[PDB]
Amino acid sequence: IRAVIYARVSSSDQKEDLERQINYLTNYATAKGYKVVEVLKDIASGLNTQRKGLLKLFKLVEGRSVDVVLITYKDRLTRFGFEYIEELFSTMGVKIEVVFPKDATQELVEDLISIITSFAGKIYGMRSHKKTVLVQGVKKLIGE
Amino acid sequence: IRAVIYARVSSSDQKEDLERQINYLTNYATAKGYKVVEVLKDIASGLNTQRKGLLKLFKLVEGRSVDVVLITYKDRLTRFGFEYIEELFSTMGVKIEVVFGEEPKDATQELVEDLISIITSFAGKIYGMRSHKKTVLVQGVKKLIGE
Repeated sequence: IRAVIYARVSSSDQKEDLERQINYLTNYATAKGYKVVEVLKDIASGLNTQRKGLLKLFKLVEGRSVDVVLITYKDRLTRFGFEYIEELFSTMGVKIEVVFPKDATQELVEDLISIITSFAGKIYGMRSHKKTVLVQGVKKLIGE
Repeated sequence: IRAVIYARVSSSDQKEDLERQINYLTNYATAKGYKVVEVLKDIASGLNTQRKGLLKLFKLVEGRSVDVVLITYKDRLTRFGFEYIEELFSTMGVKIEVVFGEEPKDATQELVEDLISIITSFAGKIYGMRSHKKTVLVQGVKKLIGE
């Protein structure tokens, strides 16, 4: 069962934790009996739909080369719209195997802000005073 | 040539604005000369990936019946992950035609409603789906929005 490993970390500092993720899935697959075709990684947010590695994964899947995609948690593949990726892959007959995070809270808070900042711009103005009010307030509120 | 109309409104009260949507696109199409194969609608949030209409649209496109999808704004198809839907459709050789751009004007009420749900879900993920600190952040953000 030809497999493609997708691993992702948000920050550059977390570079060591990404290699551990690849390694978990690499040994996971070779114990399961999967031949690891390729290993695709990214040091970016789950929110970015234009990740270089993710778009290489899309092309790999579409090329009907691989049979299964391995990720540690759903969170790794994408923050939002997993179901759409699941649908794109399934039409190519590719299954997503989710091996399991209670760990990441800093990733959830950081992703929350970036959403609030973009939406605040859409609601009040990308260079408005009220946008700054909400984002400075929310940042202070999480501190508590 | 063969076209499918996708229209969406978040609330039941906005039922009049959904029919206006369908109409803009139905005529747009007859002017484009496109034959409108089907019209799919939904009274739900862009955040819901499991909309009955969206999933009927997915099956229609996958069946290679339709050639183009018409929407007024990207926003209508989905709040997040438009690029994934765009990719799913393109592999079936279906194009998404977005009639409008940076035109949203009333959209501020849908953006704030979606923003509250996002903060509520994330608060659960950060503090606990039934936690005290989750209630603290969501009650605070709601109060901060008023101002």
